[PDB]
Amino acid sequence: RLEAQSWARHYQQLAREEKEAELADDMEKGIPQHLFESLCIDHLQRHGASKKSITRAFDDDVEFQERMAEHIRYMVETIAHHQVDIDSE
Amino acid sequence: QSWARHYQQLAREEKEAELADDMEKGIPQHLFESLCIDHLQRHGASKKSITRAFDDDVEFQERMAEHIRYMVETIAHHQVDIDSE
Repeated sequence: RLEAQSWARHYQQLAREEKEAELADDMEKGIPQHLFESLCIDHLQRHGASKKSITRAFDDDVEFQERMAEHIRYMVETIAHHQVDIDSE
Repeated sequence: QSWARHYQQLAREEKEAELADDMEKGIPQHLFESLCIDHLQRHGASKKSITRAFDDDVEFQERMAEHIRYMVETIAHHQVDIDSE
């Protein structure tokens, strides 16, 4: 019994993650980087950032674009997590 | 190394850091939430899931603040360069 339940708990845990990972793949397409570039265009200029500085980071700087894509993923995986919890409630 | 160049370097670093500080206030988290609300409801993200993440998830908020900081420091870094023009 205690081995049959650890198994059931495992299965449910794994199905939850799959649901989440798949949910996170859908949402990720909802927030492409250009939205973040626009955000910076709309808000950082009045603070001293030229359009060029923003353009350099978003269109030219390679790491920035990667650390940016990486945070988007984290954001969507996280919101996916809470979306699942919500379904489970 | 000359004193002129040493200070120039030093000053540039402070300017860059004060620029980044100014930019951080130009991008509060609620702007990122709105963004999520305007583009994720269509991909399966409910208003409640976004809210939970932005208001109730401590780590989420902190990593959000971390990335935002990195964003402005990097953009500030490139702006100072451009100031060399």
